[PDB]
Amino acid sequence: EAPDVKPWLFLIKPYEGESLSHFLGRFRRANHLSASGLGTLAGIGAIVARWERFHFNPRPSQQELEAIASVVEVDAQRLAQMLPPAGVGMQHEPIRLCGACYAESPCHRIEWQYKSVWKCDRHQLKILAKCPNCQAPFKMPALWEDGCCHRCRMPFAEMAKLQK
Amino acid sequence: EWLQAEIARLKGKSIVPLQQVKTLHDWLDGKRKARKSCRVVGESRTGKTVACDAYRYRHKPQQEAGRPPTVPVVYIRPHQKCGPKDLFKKITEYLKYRVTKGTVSDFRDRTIEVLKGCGVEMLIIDEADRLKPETFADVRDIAEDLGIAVVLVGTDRLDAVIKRDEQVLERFRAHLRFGKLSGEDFKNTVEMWEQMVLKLPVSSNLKSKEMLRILTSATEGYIGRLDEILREAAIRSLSRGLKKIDKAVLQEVAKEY
Amino acid sequence: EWLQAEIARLKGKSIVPLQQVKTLHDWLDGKRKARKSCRVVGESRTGKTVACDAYRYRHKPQQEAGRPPTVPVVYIRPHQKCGPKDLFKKITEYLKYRVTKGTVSDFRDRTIEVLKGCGVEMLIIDEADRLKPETFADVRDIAEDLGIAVVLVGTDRLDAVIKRDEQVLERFRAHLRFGKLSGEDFKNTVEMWEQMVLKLPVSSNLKSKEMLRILTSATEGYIGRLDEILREAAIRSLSRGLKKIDKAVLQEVAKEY
Amino acid sequence: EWLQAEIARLKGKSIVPLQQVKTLHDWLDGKRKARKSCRVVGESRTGKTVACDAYRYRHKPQQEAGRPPTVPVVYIRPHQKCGPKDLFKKITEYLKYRVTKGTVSDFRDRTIEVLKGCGVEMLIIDEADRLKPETFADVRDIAEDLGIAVVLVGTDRLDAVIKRDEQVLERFRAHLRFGKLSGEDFKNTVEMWEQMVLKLPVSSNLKSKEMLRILTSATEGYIGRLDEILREAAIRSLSRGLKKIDKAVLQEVAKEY
Ligand SMILES: Nc1ncnc2c1ncn2[C@@H]1O[C@H](COP(=O)(O)OP(=O)(O)OP(=O)(O)O)[C@@H](O)[C@H]1O
Ligand SMILES: Nc1ncnc2c1ncn2[C@@H]1O[C@H](COP(=O)(O)OP(=O)(O)OP(=O)(O)O)[C@@H](O)[C@H]1O
Ligand SMILES: Nc1ncnc2c1ncn2[C@@H]1O[C@H](COP(=O)(O)OP(=O)(O)OP(=O)(O)O)[C@@H](O)[C@H]1O
Ligand SMILES: [Mg+2]
Ligand SMILES: [Mg+2]
Ligand SMILES: [Mg+2]
Ligand SMILES: [Mg+2]
Ligand SMILES: [Zn+2]
Ligand SMILES: [Zn+2]
Repeated sequence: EAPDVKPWLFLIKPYEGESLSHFLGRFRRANHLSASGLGTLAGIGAIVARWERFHFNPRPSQQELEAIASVVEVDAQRLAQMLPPAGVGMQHEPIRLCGACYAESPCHRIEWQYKSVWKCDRHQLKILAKCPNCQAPFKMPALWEDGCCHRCRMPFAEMAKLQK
Repeated sequence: EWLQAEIARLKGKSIVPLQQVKTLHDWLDGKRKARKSCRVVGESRTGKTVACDAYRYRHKPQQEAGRPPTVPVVYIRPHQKCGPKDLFKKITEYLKYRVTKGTVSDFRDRTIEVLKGCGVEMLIIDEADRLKPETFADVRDIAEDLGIAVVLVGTDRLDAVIKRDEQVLERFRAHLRFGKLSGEDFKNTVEMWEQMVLKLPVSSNLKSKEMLRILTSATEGYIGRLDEILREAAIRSLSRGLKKIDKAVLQEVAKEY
Repeated sequence: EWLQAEIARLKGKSIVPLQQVKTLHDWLDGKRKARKSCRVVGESRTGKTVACDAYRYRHKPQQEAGRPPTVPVVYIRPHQKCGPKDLFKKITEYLKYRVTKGTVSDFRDRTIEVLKGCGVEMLIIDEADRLKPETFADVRDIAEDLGIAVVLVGTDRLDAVIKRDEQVLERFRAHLRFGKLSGEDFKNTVEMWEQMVLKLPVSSNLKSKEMLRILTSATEGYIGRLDEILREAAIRSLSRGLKKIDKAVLQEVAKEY
Repeated sequence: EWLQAEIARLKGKSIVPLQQVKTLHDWLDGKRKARKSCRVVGESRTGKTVACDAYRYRHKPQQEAGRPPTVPVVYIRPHQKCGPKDLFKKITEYLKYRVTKGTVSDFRDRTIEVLKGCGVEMLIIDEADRLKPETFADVRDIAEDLGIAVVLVGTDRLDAVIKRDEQVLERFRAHLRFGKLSGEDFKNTVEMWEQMVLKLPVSSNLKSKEMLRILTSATEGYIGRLDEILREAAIRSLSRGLKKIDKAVLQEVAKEY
């Protein structure tokens, strides 16, 4: 062993509005974990691959968030802030993006999936629901490694000027 | 009972500050400073493992909570027929990185990231002749892709294995030779063992010409045989109520070799 | 402290514009222009990797608005025993694409469309003898179906594996040999190291016959031995407070080889 | 110091441009131009090996910018009982290629490959009597299938080995005889050693009839005896503080033969 070392893992700081799908994707990339791997590591199994698609029948339970809060050092109350608050309706399929936010903070925001959200009040821009250059839909936020459209390679920060 | 505590002490292991150890450590400091890959070679039981194991404590980690530890020297002994995945497991388990499952590709990528994140500068591979010939490619890539001095340790069997792959041969050709003890160095070591290791109630005077003659014949200069003979001789002496290693007890032990 | 910055420099690598490198670059330009597959072969530590790697830096990618980047030359080094899917992943990841799921056929197909999407014209596979035998079939397909100058790099081990598939032997028939240094060219490389690499405050006259003698015996013409010897000798000399390499330090280094 | 520098020089070897060396070189140049195989035969220590070394140094490899070298003359000395794989390994390593692990057939085909492309015109096999009888078939095939002048070198023991196989005998029928020195040629050779080899501060006057008498009795015309007597006599003389060889020291050495 390395003497006086504590068993450790690569951590990531969650951004102020980062979605759980985006967060788990970064944590998985930081540790080169497959989606099945993190679920086995937390012991919740295939559930992680389901959450990364925003498939929330059922929602992330107290048990499973506290389980993920054992391998991720982020506490379960902060993990619950990566999800819609109680009774806020959300949509999983059309993945959406502000772009002007992504130039400031490279994360998907869970509020971009709310059924009540359509503009960024900070930027006063209509949030995108597909790539404005090539019309390809955005991939699940767990897969936003490159920070660009997977088809035409336009960076999300440039898509800010193609909004509203 | 006092006897049970002396046996519990004598059956154990200790590190004596031999000049051979000092010579290796100063040499490793230069190789670590230059990040040069090299090999340590010497016949069996000459103290290579103990001297290399002593070097990692001399560079013990520093860590902050929620961070990878700073670990300048990694030491691993692979198991026999170590393939690349087991190599990556040994490294990440030494650094106590928590991910123990995944493909060889994940284990490679996590290992290179862990080595970089922990700031490793020297990797010591003890009994490196246990590595499979295909896994030396990953060892070479650690030394090339990262600024890491890789140190291969083994017996002359390692010199044979390295010559079968020119790419390893031309990377690891700087070497240190571990020697057996002889002459006055052996006589000096025998008296250090009595005073630092055995610490029996009464002086055995192993330094004496006749005791030194027995030890010289039985040890052949192997430090492993010196330690194993003198500790067992002490344990036998103490168990029969002697206060010192007697001639007859040392001869009883020596005639087992 | 001044010493720390020089040691931190001397432990690092640098690129020297040797005529051996210029020869490959002009030759690779001909094979790329003619869109011709070929191979690069030479003994270990002759500098093949550094010359090929320098060539990739000489032709960094280019971009246009709302278009993927264009990447004139791709340089990859497979991991040992590279299977087809991991070669596609290597190429895909170099082009910054990602492919999380698929059959090997799907990885192949995605590779073909991203290669032609970025319009690459030369693919250099360094240590191509790490490819699995079947992976050369897919390498052959990528060469023919798209018209990429595939450049295989290796030691004489690469020639030994290429002789085992007639179709690989046929399309990679053209080759360049990396030689070792010799004669006045070795001497010129020694002085290029003194002034363009070592840069120590006082000259060492390593170009002198008595220095060239020990250097020739220790280096034997391998540019990797030359670099590793002189950098350690410089680091050792500065650690001793010397302003230069001394013959005695150069002897102390050369004794290890 | 003077003495140790002079001793270190005299201890060594050097090449003197004797007429019999030039005679062989012009003959080998004819045979190489014609690609005619032949043999060189002469008594032990008559200088055959040095003259063959001098030839391949006058016809060393030529570089052509990333091509394999053009190497018109290959010189090998087989180890005792040289089998075919040993022979192929000798040839391949001379051409600066590493022998990859494989069968005799792989070694043959690789050797045949690199004898072409390197443009080898002449292969000199010194101590050709060390070849196993089955190895001569592969030597004959190199001469037959490539246009290569193979030169077998040996003593009269070679002329007996060759006559045990008509197919070898009939191919290497043309020969040159290396002779011993005598007469005026020996007197000139002694003069040249004094001036060009020993280079003592003071003239040893080895042309003198009394000195020639000693030298002729002990040397018996063998250039090997001439060299190794005069060097040892010079080393003995300098060690005694003499600045030349003298008759007493020369007789003291010559008495041991
Ligand atoms: N510095 C030391 N201080 C005390 N005991 C030592 C020391 N070095 C060696 N020994 C004794 O010798 C034994 C053998 O030493 P060690 O394990 O280091 O040998 P080795 O050279 O690595 O052998 P091998 O090549 O056979 O694996 C130790 O277990 C210990 O009993
Ligand atoms: N052009 C160069 N400029 C400076 N240093 C060089 C150059 N070429 C080689 N070196 C030195 O020699 C070392 C070995 O060179 P390189 O990595 O290119 O080896 P290689 O020929 O690809 O060998 P192998 O076939 O064993 O992988 C380098 O890491 C560097 O220290
Ligand atoms: N041209 C020469 N110049 C200087 N010394 C020479 C020369 N030729 C021979 N010698 C001396 O004679 C010694 C014997 O010569 P050499 O090795 O060439 O003999 P050889 O004919 O190949 O003998 P053998 O058949 O016994 O192997 C040399 O090692 C050297 O000391
Ligand atoms: Mg819908
Ligand atoms: Mg050991
Ligand atoms: Mg290389
Ligand atoms: Mg000879
Ligand atoms: Zn916004
Ligand atoms: Zn797009």
